[PDB]
Order: sequence, then structure tokens, then C-alpha cells
Amino acid sequence: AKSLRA
Amino acid sequence: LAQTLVNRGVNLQPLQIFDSQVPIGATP
Amino acid sequence: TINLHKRLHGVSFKKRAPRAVKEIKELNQAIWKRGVKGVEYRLR
Amino acid sequence: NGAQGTKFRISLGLPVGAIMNCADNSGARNLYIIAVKGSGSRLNRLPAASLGDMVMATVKKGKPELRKKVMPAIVVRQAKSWRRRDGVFLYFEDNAGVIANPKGEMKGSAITGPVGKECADLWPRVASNSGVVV
Amino acid sequence: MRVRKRQ
Amino acid sequence: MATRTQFENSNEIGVFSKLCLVAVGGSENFYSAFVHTTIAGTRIIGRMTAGNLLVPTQTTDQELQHLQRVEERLSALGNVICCNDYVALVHPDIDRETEELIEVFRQTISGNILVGSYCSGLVHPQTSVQDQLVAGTVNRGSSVVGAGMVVLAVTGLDTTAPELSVI
Amino acid sequence: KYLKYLTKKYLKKNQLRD
Amino acid sequence: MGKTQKKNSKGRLDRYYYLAKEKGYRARSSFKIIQINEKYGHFLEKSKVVIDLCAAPGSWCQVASKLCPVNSLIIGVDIVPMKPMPNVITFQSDITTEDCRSKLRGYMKTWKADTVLHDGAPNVGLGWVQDAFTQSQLTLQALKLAVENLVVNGTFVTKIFRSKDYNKLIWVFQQLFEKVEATKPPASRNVSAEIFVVCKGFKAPKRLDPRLLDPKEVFEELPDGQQNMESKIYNPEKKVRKRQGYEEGDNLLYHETSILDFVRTEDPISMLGEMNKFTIDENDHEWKILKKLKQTTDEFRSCIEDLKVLGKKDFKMILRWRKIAREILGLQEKQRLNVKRERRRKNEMKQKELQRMQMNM
Amino acid sequence: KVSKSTKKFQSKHLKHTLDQRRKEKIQKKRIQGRRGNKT
Amino acid sequence: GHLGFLPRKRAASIRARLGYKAGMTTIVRDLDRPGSKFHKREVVEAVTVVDTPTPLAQFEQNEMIDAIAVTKGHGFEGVARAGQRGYHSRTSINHKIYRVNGATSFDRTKKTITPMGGFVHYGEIKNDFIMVKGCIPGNRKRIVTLRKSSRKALEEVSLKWIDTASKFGKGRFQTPAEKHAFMGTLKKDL
Amino acid sequence: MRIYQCHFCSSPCYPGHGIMFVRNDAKEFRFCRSKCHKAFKQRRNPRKLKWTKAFRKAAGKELAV
RNA sequence: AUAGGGUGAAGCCAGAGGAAACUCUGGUGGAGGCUCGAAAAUGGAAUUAGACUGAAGGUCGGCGCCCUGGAGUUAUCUUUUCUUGUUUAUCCCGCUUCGGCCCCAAGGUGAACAGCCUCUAAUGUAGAUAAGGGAAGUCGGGGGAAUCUGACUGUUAACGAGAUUCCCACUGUCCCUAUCUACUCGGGGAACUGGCUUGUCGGCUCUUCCUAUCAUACCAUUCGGUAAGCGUUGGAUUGUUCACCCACUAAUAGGGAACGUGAGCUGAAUUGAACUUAGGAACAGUUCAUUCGGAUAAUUGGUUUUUGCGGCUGUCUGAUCAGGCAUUGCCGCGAAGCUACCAUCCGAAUCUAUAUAUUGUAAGCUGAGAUUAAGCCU
Ligand SMILES: Nc1ncnc2c1ncn2[C@@H]1O[C@H](CSCC[C@H](N)C(=O)O)[C@@H](O)[C@H]1O
Repeated sequence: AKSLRA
Repeated sequence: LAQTLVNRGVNLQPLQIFDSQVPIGATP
Repeated sequence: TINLHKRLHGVSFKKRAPRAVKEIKELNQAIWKRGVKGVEYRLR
Repeated sequence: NGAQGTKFRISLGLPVGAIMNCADNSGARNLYIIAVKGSGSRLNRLPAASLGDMVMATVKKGKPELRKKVMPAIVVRQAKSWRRRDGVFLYFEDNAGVIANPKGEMKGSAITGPVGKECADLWPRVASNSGVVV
Repeated sequence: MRVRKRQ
Repeated sequence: MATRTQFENSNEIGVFSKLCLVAVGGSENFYSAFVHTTIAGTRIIGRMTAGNLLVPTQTTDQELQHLQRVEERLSALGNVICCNDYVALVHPDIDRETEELIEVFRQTISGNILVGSYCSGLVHPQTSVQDQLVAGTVNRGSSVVGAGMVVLAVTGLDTTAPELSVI
Repeated sequence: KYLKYLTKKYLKKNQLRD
Repeated sequence: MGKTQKKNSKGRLDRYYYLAKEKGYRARSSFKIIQINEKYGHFLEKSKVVIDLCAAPGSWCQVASKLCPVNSLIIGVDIVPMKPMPNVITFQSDITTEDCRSKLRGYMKTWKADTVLHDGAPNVGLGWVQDAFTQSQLTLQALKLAVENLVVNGTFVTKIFRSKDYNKLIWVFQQLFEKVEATKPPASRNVSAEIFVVCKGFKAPKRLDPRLLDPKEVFEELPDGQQNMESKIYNPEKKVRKRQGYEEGDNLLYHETSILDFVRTEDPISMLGEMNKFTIDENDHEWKILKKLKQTTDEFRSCIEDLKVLGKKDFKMILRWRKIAREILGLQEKQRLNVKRERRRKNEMKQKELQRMQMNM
Repeated sequence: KVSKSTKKFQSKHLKHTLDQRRKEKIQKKRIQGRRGNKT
Repeated sequence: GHLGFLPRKRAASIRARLGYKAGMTTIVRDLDRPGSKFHKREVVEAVTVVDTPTPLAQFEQNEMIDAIAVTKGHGFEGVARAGQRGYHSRTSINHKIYRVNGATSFDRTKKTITPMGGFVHYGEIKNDFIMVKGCIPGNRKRIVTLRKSSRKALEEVSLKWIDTASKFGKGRFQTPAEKHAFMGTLKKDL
Repeated sequence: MRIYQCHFCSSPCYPGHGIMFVRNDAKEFRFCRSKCHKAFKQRRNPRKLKWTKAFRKAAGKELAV
């Protein structure tokens, strides 16, 4: 899934 | 002698072997 | 009136009556009337 | 799968190996839990089920043709106290479940006894088959 | 980039 | 009429609606197809109310203000009352004190005690001829015809052409 | 003995036993 | 636990395993039927026709070939492929279908098997609640195959996983065979729940009842007849968790009757522990008579509206109220005995005196 | 009331008498087989 | 555990680098969160009251603030490592303010945020208070430093009821007048 | 959102306080304390115990009509 | 010195059946072999009045030859409490000290020799409690049934405090730990690599590292590239194996720490869904689970040395009252505190401290009476 840093 | 080989598991009729579970060359 | 319920709160039973004298220092009889494990909450 | 919408967290109270009542008229009496759908992962932690969670169960007592293979079930009653966002902790008499299919349609035609409000909302089929809610 | 450990 | 709709990708129109009362959701697509209301903070309106309007005790005072409350065990009024303007079939085991609140007939749809969920008239395909009104499925083989549609005859998108022709 | 018991009780009633 | 291999277990590798490997046998289980046959008078040597169902990979078939007459007809039926064996006719087909029937009929031209021995087992690991029942179902299917291929006075040997549905199999076996007995050979490692039951003396009825071999009602459950007595005295006993389902004809899970029915019934204990309420009729003459009593007051009616929150002190009061309501609504024979007793006493005294005459020798 | 002889025996000889009784019982049990035990 | 909090030693001071924590209570609010399963419904939740003037012996509504305070300490306890536990300085972010006293638009009870008999180990709230959703690091009577900075931050909070029951046990009353009107006349009050 | 009354002692029950028991009979029992819940579990009669309002209304201590 | 409890052998007496013998039913008798106690992996070149000890501080059997009618307490009650042949047996009820056989030692309770009372911060051990589940932990945890097995009769015989397997019930063994009482980290050590090698035994689970990447990121699923930031499970060991069997999950990837190394067991975020897009997708908008981490006690559950309130059993203060002892004596509830995924709140993927409320109507009316900060408010 999309991360915080993405 | 036929009964002995039959007990061993050799199907033979007067004597020629049709099928033996164990080899006859080593059967005492 | 001395509130010995508060002063002796949390102390083990086996030393309640002896330690009671320490929070005061025939009165010894009033302290030990109910034994080591028993001290009246309020004393006069 | 087959659930309608999202779900919140309810106090887990039915680990694997538990036995619960069968609340539908399919001919089964009790269900024995063998697995839980989407429980998560953790070392040494037994998977546990709450009401509204689909699990895999086997019919321990019932018709012999019913207990031929493992089958999905949905928990409708919980004996473990759980919180209700309207503001109340509550629990039921006993643990109960209903047999269904991987798409979430029950094999039976009616459900006996009260059905948890949360379970009767994730599964529209359960709401259709339930007679008592809360 | 995680720099490797040079020989 | 030939109306097909889904509530959040669910074909069970009768569960979330009744006529018209519409469940409160995260969109307005379902309402636009056809009263936003909730029953005990739930979206299952059609299986928790009955009328031609009776609501169970689980409904809060605020919800009742938003929309007659009945004190009776089978809180799924829509599942135990199959009614119209004139004739109302009820659960065989329903209490007498609420029958005076509901012509009321205690009957089963060929052994199915949930008259309000297996009869809409359209009855489920398992109905016998003696108890039979046409026996026809809905939403591509769903025997639950009371909750799978409302009757306008709004029904799930999954209804086949022959099934919609029967309806 | 009974007379002694009664007299002791009467004295105690009047607070004169000591 | 530990997710270790089965071959790494403490008892998985056994002297029977190595003995079978040395002897050429394909499994240690081959020794089981070796010992069982040694317990029941070598019944394989006197069979001459053998049928072995679920014989992967043929250990029991090998034992039969080594023991049964030379030109016997050992026929092995399996669902998984089997390595061919000399003088053994093996084929692959599921026994729970008509394909197995057709293939066996093709292979059983006219002879009827003198013995059928079954050693089937599922893939264990499902939970043992389904494994035991599906093994029992497999044994019943094997019996259904064997009943139509066994001569009168035949032998049927099968392996059953012990469970609640095991006495039912034993009873069904007893209705079709003369002597039915269970056993467990030493090569049946004592951690296992398998038990080998052998039944001899096949009845071979002319008109057998198919429903006796139908699993739909062979495995029928049994009802309950509990006393329902602790529910009156030990109300706060935290009754054993009811995890046995509900009654078939029960929908509301609720019961109510008239109070007069409680008065007139013969069993008050059973009715108090089952009903949820007793109904009061205010237009009944009997209740009119019962109302004007010293009872029916001082928190009595409220205890009637709910028979689930009372306790022993209230149940006893209700029972006493029910009791109150029920209350409101010759010489010749003696002479002969004396004569015979006198004769006996005289004889005994004479004998005692004669004996005392001769105890000073 | 306990007799004096009982008081003395239960405090001076009870333990060794019980031990001897146990040892005799063990010897009797261990000698049940071992063919060759005739009176 | 977390290696970012690696120094498990005690904080330098109780004032982590402003208001005094008073206690906690419970509220129920009418939720309006579109797209949520609890839209147009009622939710009960825990809030913490921080006294921001205190009976010690020594911003706007619908806004998220972060509280910096020293963790409550528990002393030495035996990563399988033994040592100091608690008394660490922690910053907790995204805590929505619910109120900047106990009467809501739906509850017509002239009552104060202070509970029956006051908070436990803390007196009545006689000054301004900040009522924050959730829990804030540090125990009662500690000093907490409030600081400024998802649809959550934009939600409008409509309070429906505030739990002012006694925290000093299983309280059942909101005001002393309510308890007096419930129980009735006592032997002493005659 | 409604103040209920405890099934045992008739004291007000507020949102959050107490625990509710749902019988298989579709009957809801609401409690205000664990004391009332434990008394209900031991099948104690509320009218017999003196601290409940049932005892006080069944003995004339408080008006009930 | 050879004791005590139970069981109740010969013999004797009284009745019934039977020609006797003999067998039955009752009593007596009191005996015994009777019983019971290309090439990786760390970074790299018990004291202060109180209490205790508590009289055990030739031989055998039955019969005959300690309790009770001046001092102490007295709010109330109590003429009270302490001391000076007919023999049982076939023959002719306590304590101390005629017939088969071959070192002294008080009383009261104990419907049980017993036992009880009296006169002259952390760690470890043990114990108890605990919501939901009920052996899912581990090699292997009060009843019923069936098998194996050991000495061995007349029906699936029976028997053994033998062993094994299933059924029901119960349980902190476990998920998953938490609280209370009493006493009270040693982690770690001490037949030669001549730059080898690759693509044609849950035996070490606070950890660290490698990439030769299983998943997540970027370029329905196959192949490949950057990529190690992050994550890589729960059951069976019950029949058969050549080594596995059954599910959940995004996936359940492969290796080094000399064959990973002995106190024990044989062998800093992460990921997945839901609405809408959209009737078999996605970006945009929106709502929530899973795992991990930090914190907190409003509520719900748990725990009680507030030994807080109330109850019961045994015993002792002459009796009520009020109390003591029996390691909360046994119970019900429970404050404060502690505490729970059993409670709540927050979070190209690469670079304050620490060695009003509770119970339940008092004594002689009455939600009365008692306790309420020792870490409550005032
Ligand atoms: N339903 C079924 N029909 C036919 N065979 C089956 C079956 N279920 C299981 N089996 C097979 O039966 C086998 C029993 S193991 C074989 C037992 C015996 N000792 C022998 O060696 O011959 C299993 O290997 C399994 O593959």
C-alpha cells in the first residue's frame, strides 16, 4: 500500500 | 516337492514354473 | 483524638500494636487490648 | 467475503476450538470452530472470532448429511461483553452461529433467538432471515 | 540509497 | 415497474428500503433512484419496520421523532408482517397484544414462518400449490423475494430478464 | 453464701464493692 | 508444536517401520492384519477370495498374497494410483460411487468374496471432529460394498476411528454378522485412536433393509431426558453452557401456560424449570376462588411473571402455594408345634446327656 | 479417654510396627509367583 | 520496543520542553461524518479535562492540538532489560479540542464540568478548562504544555452530554440535587 | 440517548455506565452497577433486599400511587 | 513393651425344615498367616499488658472386688464462677495399678485414634482470585465406555487404586496475562582458504547482519530491473509414506554469526478492505480493519491487608453487648490503587518522585448503623 513517504 | 514350492509361493504344474514370488535358483 | 486508622494504614498486622506506640510517642493496655493485630481506629 | 461495508472492532470471545449453538433451522445443533477469516497474524496467538465475523465451522451435532464437510458460519450471539458505540456494554446468554455459504447466504430459512445488531447489519441475508434483532 | 560495503 | 437499482453494490433492495423509507448511507445514489432514516442506528430499514408504520422498541426516541412502537419479541417487523392496505399475514408465534395493533392472518408460506421476507403478490419458488400469487425467484435465483425487492417494483441489478418479466 | 452473694450484688449496684 | 516434520516425531519411526522395510512390506500397518489374522485362527488362509478397499499402497494386499492360497483373487480398490503387485489385481476408483460397483462387477464375474478387509482413512489434519466422522462414513461405505460381495459366514475387517459414532457402527455390524469384536494389535501405536473391528458369520439375508446401511439415519442423534431438578434449588449455579442447540419446534424460545395448568399438573418440578411465565385469567371461576386467599399477595404475582429470576426461596413458596391450591380443589396348629418342639428338645437333651456321659475318657 | 498403654505405643512403637507391616506386605506380594513356594 | 525512544531515563524536570492536567470524564456527541458508518448517529467517548487558569498545594473549539508532558513514572522494574520505567517526556499530536460548563444544547442541567465531589486527587475546576478528546501523557496534577499544529481536523463537534458522575466510585448521579431528589428524605435531614 | 432505570435497584442508568444483559427471550435487562448485576446473577429478589427501590415501594417507604 | 478402631472363628442358647446328618434366622461368645491408622553476511582499512508450652507438656480376654448435691464479675440478667449354676462366657460402658492359646499424667469439645482450648520499588518461592474460550499449551492435562495386559471362574464373565484410546464435565496448562498476602542481567569470556565458492532435531525464536526479493513501492497473471524501508502465521504429530497433512494471509523468500555457538529436551510506522468513480478497472474525493509502537484509566471487566461493610462455622471471655484465635478461619459486595486487545486515545516503500463513595437496616424506630485518605474533595 501507499506509505507515508510515498 | 510340488507342495513345498507351492508353500514358498510358486505356481507350478507338472514340473514347470508359471510364476514364483521368490527366485527358484536360490530356493532350497 | 488521634486517628490511628490513618497513621497505621498499610502497616502489617503483626506489628500494628507495637508500631502504634511509635505514633503516640494504662495507655499501653488500651493499645494492646485487642492484641498485636487489633488497634482501635480513634483513641482519646 | 460478501459482507456489506466496513466493520469496527468487537471484543474477541470465541477462539479456535470453541463450540457454539446453531441458531438456524438447517438441522444442525452446534458448530465447532476451526478457522477465522481475516484474523491477522501474531506468534502464539489463537485466532478468535466475534459476532458478525465469518469463520469455518464443523457440525458436531446434527443431521449426518449436514456434517459432511467444513462450512462457513457467521456468529450472531456472543457471551463475551462487548462495547456498543451507542454507549453500552452488553452480552448475550450464549454463543450462537448460523451456517451459510462463501457468498453469505444461509442454508436455513429462519433464525431462532435474538441476533446481534452489528451482525444483522454487515450481512443483509442475516437481517432478512432474523426474527429478533437486539 | 543504501551504500554497499566495499571490499 | 421494471426498475433496477443497487444499494452499495447490494441487490437486496427490500432490506435497505420500504414503500418510502431509505437507509442513510455514504452517498445519495440509492435515494435518488426512488425519507432518510435509521432504525436503532442501523441501515436495515425494510427488515426492521412494517406498514402499508410499525417500528420496534429498539428504535430510539430521536429516530421515532424523525419518522407506532410495538413491544414484542420479534423485532424484525418487516420479516414477520407481510401486509398491504387490506390483508396482513403474520408470524404464527406472534403475540396477541400486537395483532390488535396491526385483517390479520397467522399463516406460513409453505412452512416458512417469515412471511414478510419470503412473500412480497410474489412468493418464493418452493411454495406448494395448495398454499399458493405466483411462485417466482428474483435477483437471479434468490428465493428470498420479500427482501430482494420492493413493490414501482425496485429490484437489484442482478435480476434476469425472465425474472423481471414475471415481476 | 447466698446472703453473701446478694450483699455483694447490692453493694455493686450502689458502687461500693471496692 | 513447532511446525516440525511428521518423520521427526518421537514415535513416527518405529521398529515396525524398519521391519516392514526389511521384509519388503510397503507399510508397518501390514503387520496389523498379520497379528489380527493370528488372533482369529488364520482366517485369510481359508478365504481364497480377497477384496481390499482403500489399499494404498498394497501392504495388506501383500500380506494376503503371502498368506492366502497361491492362485487367490486378491482385488485391491483405491482412489490413488497403486504400484502393480504380482498376482494382485489392483485398480483405482472411488468406492463411494457406481463406478466402483461397475468395475468390481466386471472383476467379480461370478465368485463371491469370502473376506472383505478395509483400512481406509482420510487426510488427517482437519480437526478430528470431521476426520472421525468421515472415517466412520468411509467404513459404512465399505460395509455397503462388502454386504453384496460376501458369502454366508464371511469375515469383514475394518478400522474405525473411535468417536461418538462408533457404537452405532458396532450395532450395525452386529445386525449383519454373527460375532462382532473390536481389538487393537501391538503394531497400532498406542497413541492412535484407531481400533480394528472384525465381524465373522455373515448372515447374508435374502431381503436386506437398505435403510440399515443408509448413513442418513444410521448416524441419527439421540434426544435428552434430563431431570431438570437443579433449576429449582441451584438457580445461581451458572448452569453448564448450553451449546447443544435448541428444540426443532421452538421459535420464540419462550413458553407460557395458565396457572391452573400448573395447579392441576402432576409434575411441578418439570414445569417450573421449563416455563418462562404462568398466565393468570381474571374471568375464571377457579381463579376467582383462588384469588381470595391469604396467599396471592406479598410479592407472589410478581414472582409469577418471570420464572427465570426467582431462586430457591421463591420456587419453594410457589410450590407451597400449588400444594395449598390442590388441597382446596389355630389352637390345633399351636399344639402340634408344641408337640414337635417337645419331641425335638427331648431328643436333643438325650443326645447331649449321652455325649456328656462319654467326655471324661 | 485414651489409655496410657495406647499413648505409649502410639508414640514409641507405632512407626516401626507400621514399617514392618508394610515390608511384610511387600514381601508377600513379591512372593506370589516364583513357583516353588510350598508349606 | 521502539528504538526512537531509546533513552529510558527519567526526565530532567516535570515541565517538558501551559496548563495543569485535571482528569478525565466521558461525553456523548452527535456524529456528522459523511461516508462513515456512524454518520448521523451518536457516539460516546472519553475526554480529558486540563485545567488552564488550581487547587494544587504548590485555542478554539473544533481544533487539534498536541500536548507535551512528562510520562507518569513507575520506578525500577525488572528487550528483557530492567531499569527506569516512565517519567519520560512525550509529545502527543492530533488531539481534538471539544470544549474551551457541563451543560450542552441537549442537556438542560445547570451543572459544572467538575464531577460529584470533584476529581480524584484534584479539586473542582474553578477556572478555564480545555477538554481534549482522548488521553494526554502524564497523570493528574502534572503540568502539560499545549501547542498548536484528513477531514477529522475540520469536523464540527456538537456536544450532547457530559458525564459529571463521581469518579470516586461507581457514581450514578450528575448533581447533588439529583441525588437528594432521587433518594428522598433521610433520617439526618428532618 | 435516554436515561434508563436499572432493572434491580431502579436507579438511573446513564450512557456508558453499567452492563446490559439480553436474555434469549428478547428481553433487555439494564444495570447501573456491577453490584446490581451480581445480585441479579445470584437470583436475589430485589424486593427482599432493603436498599433497592422495589423494597421501598412494596413497604410504603416511598409513595407509589 | 507387645497398645488402639473395625470385622466378628470355634463353642453355647432359643426357633423353623428334614428320619438323621445338615442348612437356615436371632442372641451370646471374643479367635486369627483378618484388616485400618560475480560473491555475501558485527564496522574496517512476640513482644510492648500481650503470647506460647497444653499432662503424648509364658501370654491374652470379660465379668467381681475425675464429675456432682475466702476471692472474681455484676450497664442488665444469673441462689453462678475458682479454691480450702442361672456363669457375661458350658460347664457340674472411663482413666492408673474363672478359659482359651503356646518411669507418674486434669478438664471441656471432637455425631472421626485425630486436631482445638484451658486449670496446676524489583527478582525468586509459596498461596488465593480472575471476564470469554475450555487442553487450542506441552514430546505427554470428576465420572462413563471400550481395548492392551497379569494371576485366573461358571457372558461384552468378573478382578487389578496396571496401561492405552474415545464421550461428558471442570480448570490461568494456554490465548494473555492482571491483582493481593506471607517470607525473602552475570548478559560474555575465563588431515591448511595458495583471494575456496555459484547457471548450464524448534538447537538456541530481548537481537544484529547479508541479498542471491516471497509480499508491499516504482518501472488476473508470466518474465525481468532498481530496490533490505518494512513484514515474512495458526493447527496435526492421532492411519500411509520416497516426507509431508489441513487452513488463514499481501506474502507466509533463501542464508552467515565454523557447521550459530552446551546449565534445558535421546532424535517508525505497516498492511488490507469499504463508498463514489462505475456496472469487468484505475487516478481524484471519502470511511474503516490488521500488525507494530507510544501513552492513559472516563467508562466495562479483574484483584483486596482500607482486613471497609455484612454473614456463617468451631472455640473462649459467667450470659446479652462488645471482642480474641483458627495464616481475609470459610463467604458476599467493594472504594482508592494497579490493571486488560477483556478497556480507551494518537502515530521507487530508497537516501505528581522514588532501591463524595462502600456495605447493607446497628445496640436497645431504621437507606439505619459502621468506614470514608493514609496518594478523594472541601
Ligand atoms: N474415499 C476413499 N476411497 C478410496 N480410497 C480412499 C478413500 N479415502 C482414503 N483412501 C485411501 O485409503 C488409504 C488408507 S492407508 C492404507 C491402509 C492399509 N494399511 C494399506 O496400506 O493398504 C489412504 O492412503 C487413502 O489414500
